Amino acid sequence: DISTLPRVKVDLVKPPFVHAHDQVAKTGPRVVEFTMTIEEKKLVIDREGTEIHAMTFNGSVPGPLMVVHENDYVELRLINPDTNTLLHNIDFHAATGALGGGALTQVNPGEETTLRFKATKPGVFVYHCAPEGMVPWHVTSGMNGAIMVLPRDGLKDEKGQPLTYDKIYYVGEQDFYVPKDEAGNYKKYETPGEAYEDAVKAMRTLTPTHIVFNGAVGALTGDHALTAAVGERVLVVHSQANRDTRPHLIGGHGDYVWATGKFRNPPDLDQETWLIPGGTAGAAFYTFRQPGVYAYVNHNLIEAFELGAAGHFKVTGEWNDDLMTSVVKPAS
Amino acid sequence: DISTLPRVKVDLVKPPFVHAHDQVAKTGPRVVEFTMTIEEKKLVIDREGTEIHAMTFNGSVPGPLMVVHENDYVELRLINPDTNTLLHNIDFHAATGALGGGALTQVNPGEETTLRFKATKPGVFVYHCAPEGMVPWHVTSGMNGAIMVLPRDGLKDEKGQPLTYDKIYYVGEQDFYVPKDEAGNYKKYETPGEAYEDAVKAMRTLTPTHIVFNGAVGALTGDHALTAAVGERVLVVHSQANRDTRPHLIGGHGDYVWATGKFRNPPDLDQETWLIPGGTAGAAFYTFRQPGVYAYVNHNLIEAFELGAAGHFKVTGEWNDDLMTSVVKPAS
Amino acid sequence: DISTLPRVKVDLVKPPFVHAHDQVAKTGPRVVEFTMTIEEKKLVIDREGTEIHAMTFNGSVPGPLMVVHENDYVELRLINPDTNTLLHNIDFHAATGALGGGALTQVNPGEETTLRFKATKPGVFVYHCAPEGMVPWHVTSGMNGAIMVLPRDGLKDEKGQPLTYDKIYYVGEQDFYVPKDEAGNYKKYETPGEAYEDAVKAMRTLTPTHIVFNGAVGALTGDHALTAAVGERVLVVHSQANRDTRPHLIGGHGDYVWATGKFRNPPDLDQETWLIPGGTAGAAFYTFRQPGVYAYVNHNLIEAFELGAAGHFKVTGEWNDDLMTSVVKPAS
Ligand SMILES: O=N[O-]
Ligand SMILES: O=N[O-]
Ligand SMILES: O=N[O-]
Ligand SMILES: O=N[O-]
Ligand SMILES: O=N[O-]
Ligand SMILES: O=N[O-]
Ligand SMILES: O=N[O-]
Ligand SMILES: O=N[O-]
Ligand SMILES: O=N[O-]
Ligand SMILES: O=N[O-]
Ligand SMILES: O=N[O-]
Ligand SMILES: O=N[O-]
Ligand SMILES: O=N[O-]
Ligand SMILES: O=N[O-]
Ligand SMILES: O=N[O-]
Ligand SMILES: [Cu+2]
Ligand SMILES: [Cu+2]
Ligand SMILES: [Cu+2]
Ligand SMILES: [Cu+2]
Ligand SMILES: [Cu+2]
Ligand SMILES: [Cu+2]
Repeated sequence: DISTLPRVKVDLVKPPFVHAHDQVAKTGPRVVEFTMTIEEKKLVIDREGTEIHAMTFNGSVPGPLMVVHENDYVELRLINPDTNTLLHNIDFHAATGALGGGALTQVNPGEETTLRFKATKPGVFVYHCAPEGMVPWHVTSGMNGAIMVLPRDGLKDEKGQPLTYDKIYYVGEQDFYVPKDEAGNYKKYETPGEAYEDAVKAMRTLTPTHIVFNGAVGALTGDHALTAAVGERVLVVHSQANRDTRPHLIGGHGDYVWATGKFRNPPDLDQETWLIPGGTAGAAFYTFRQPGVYAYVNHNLIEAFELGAAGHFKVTGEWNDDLMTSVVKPAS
Repeated sequence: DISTLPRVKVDLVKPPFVHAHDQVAKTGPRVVEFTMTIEEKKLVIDREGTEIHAMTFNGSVPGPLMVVHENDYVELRLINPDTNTLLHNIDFHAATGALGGGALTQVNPGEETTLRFKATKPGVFVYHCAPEGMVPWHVTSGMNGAIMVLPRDGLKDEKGQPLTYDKIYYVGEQDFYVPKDEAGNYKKYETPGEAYEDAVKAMRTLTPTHIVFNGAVGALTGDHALTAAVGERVLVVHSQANRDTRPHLIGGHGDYVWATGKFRNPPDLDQETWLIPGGTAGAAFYTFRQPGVYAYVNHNLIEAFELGAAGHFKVTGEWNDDLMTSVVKPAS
Repeated sequence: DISTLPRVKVDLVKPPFVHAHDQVAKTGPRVVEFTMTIEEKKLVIDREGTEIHAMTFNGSVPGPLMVVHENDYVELRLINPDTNTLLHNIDFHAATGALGGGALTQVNPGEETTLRFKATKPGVFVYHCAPEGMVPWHVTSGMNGAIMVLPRDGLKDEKGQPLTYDKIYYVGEQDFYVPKDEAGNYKKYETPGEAYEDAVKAMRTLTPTHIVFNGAVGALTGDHALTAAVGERVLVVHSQANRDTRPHLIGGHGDYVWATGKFRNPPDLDQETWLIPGGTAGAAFYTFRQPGVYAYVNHNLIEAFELGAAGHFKVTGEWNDDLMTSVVKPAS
């Protein structure tokens, strides 16, 4: 009887950060309430000033990570304000039935809806918009995110001992297919609707023009680099709603990796690089052992360094010469 | 001594259906006899009426699923009637030696041959045509299928308890590379041979023009949708002979997945999406919990919704509001 | 205290062969010393005489396999002679910190450097050049290889019993992106530097013009085919520094496969085809059961047979009719 269950309202935060939560559940099952507002907005995605009409959950690409526990109920109030122009909905890969909620959440501009589903399977899962007949257009315009459903007793290693993370980040990787004129310059449009048929042609090439973390080339760099300290245990959740990716931490590893993101399976150990299939979220756990700059990339290095799929960690602490040292610095 | 073993003749059925078989073996090892006839035929693959010269085992794309048990012998009579124009053969990934039977099964039009091999490894495996110097052309013209080699005691879960399916379907996913003129219209040819050099150029782009389940855009929809009932246990065998795919059941999961299809390994649990590498067959087990329409797709959603890699299940039975419910229907 | 550890100098050999080593460690931890010389050289990559300016470790594509044990120290003297024109460095995916050694090994022509790192994780790992701002160009010009870090007690199967290989081969798979003029003919340049901007455009298509094993179309064929005998246990290490691949032994299997190459995980059994993500090394163990020619391919068969990703084994010994036999040879 759902009426006798506690409700808890969560306010979401912008990626790559994640809302506050407990790893090990401190309560019985709850109805966890979330609200998201759909925003269609102009987004500048590269250093050249290329602009697209992005379609977002809550103003960000990706949409925010939602965190619950196994056998909680998720109740999502989804709002499409009348400032938008398109019909939208939501499909949770975590949910069972009705096209993941897609059949039940069709909202025109000016409408809202509330969906509830039981989180029966633990893991990280993609969610994404999926309106009838324009599914890939919405998804590849940025309308996707992820939800993590923790087991009620937290994460476990391959022997079933606890794994406790100190920090968690969410990296959403996005393939864009910006239409091009005859010479190869990116086209500009006043509304999303204008772009529709050129978008379809661009997608059909199967060749993205940009592949980015957190909505833009260089988004997870500089002042916006992810941070950690030597000794910290970090969980990186990574999603790709449409296309395969292969994350790699340059200078590090994935100590424990759920590459297809489902926590009832044991993790793969000591990964250099792992494959997250399109339409999947994965998760990797690493303990930092050396300070400095690390690059986190899609290890198709063209996709990383030319198309944009690269971010940085900056890690503080003490250098360990046992692990690595320059014996003779570069010299004639 | 093979002469003292029982023989059993099996008549194959059209995909997505699968010939009758026992999961748990009710006999000792047998020689299982199959016959296939090669058909070169014109196939219409999309709603626009695009036509290719398909090369088929038994008239279908994919070829039919063959089902045996571990340590049976498979004896295949392969017929190439003199109405065809090309040399063909067969390579079973399930078999050991002679290029999977390819070296021993070269048949010109008007010839036949009988191959026998022992099924030593349990799993689902691709089979495909592979004639010297035109391997990808034959395969990507539809000349592939799969064979399932069940363990003699049926399938097991990750703890080794029995898994029994109530229904089984075979989804063959096919990448086509239809040649195009300068403007981008699909070309037409009178014979397969005419197309050869344009086919090679089309393949080399590595960009398929269509990606389809069961031989055509929309083949597993409408009257041809796959069916099940709430509570039923369904095994979907999925093959791709040439290119990677990432299946996903929209509104469902892969409860138990052998993504690379080999049953001595434990299955991955609770998958949202899984990667089947090109040249592989995989298998996914799901128990339906909600009625309605489900879409089964390649979750590169461009490949699904624009290029054709999407089918439907229609599931009958009772709606469970505990799992999912609309709390507030879409409204102003 | 590293000064009290034995040192051992290893001389590397050309791929596909691998330097001599012990599977089970016969000594305690050592400092293993290697030397590599960077060579920029003109390479002919196909039968048409297409030429590129390759960038190599030790003169080969791939660079040589290095073999150590878990918790050895690797000490690499890296030399960039003043006959080269570019700045180079090295990133080991096996190492921890400083961008895998990349931050510490930047050498202009005429410089050398010595790096030491501790091999803390067992597996096969990619190494590759990664200079600031031209990472994919160097990697996709051939500047990559792999290192294997054996567990001190050798390899184990999925039950933890020993697996001992009789032979080991290293297959490096390389994606090239040779620039093309308007009509589609490959361009030629006098220096590597000349090619830079055309290279970037070619890479951005994400479409390789060639995909080869060991540096050229047909390199592992004819007199250069890999060899084995029926009954032998063979380990094939396969790396791809930039793009996904899906190896398959035609006529065989991967009996034990570490597709993402990390030996603390149990192997997948009985694989037909397996996925090695870009930026990864994997390893497959097979025991030959039939003599003859086997083709080892990337099972995107366009990539294999049209673009070059195919090699051969030639296996000697006795034919086993129990496993496979022609019952009726091809006939009218
Ligand atoms: O500015 N909204 O697409
Ligand atoms: O747009 N909410 O009524
Ligand atoms: O679906 N492309 O990885
Ligand atoms: O194909 N996805 O990198
Ligand atoms: O679901 N992969 O851990
Ligand atoms: O009509 N046969 O290709
Ligand atoms: O074509 N059969 O003899
Ligand atoms: O081989 N293409 O997935
Ligand atoms: O690359 N296959 O979707
Ligand atoms: O072979 N994969 O279960
Ligand atoms: O000939 N050296 O690029
Ligand atoms: O190039 N070595 O000094
Ligand atoms: O990154 N391409 O497989
Ligand atoms: O996408 N690599 O075959
Ligand atoms: O790391 N894969 O065995
Ligand atoms: Cu939308
Ligand atoms: Cu989806
Ligand atoms: Cu054929
Ligand atoms: Cu094959
Ligand atoms: Cu270099
Ligand atoms: Cu790397």
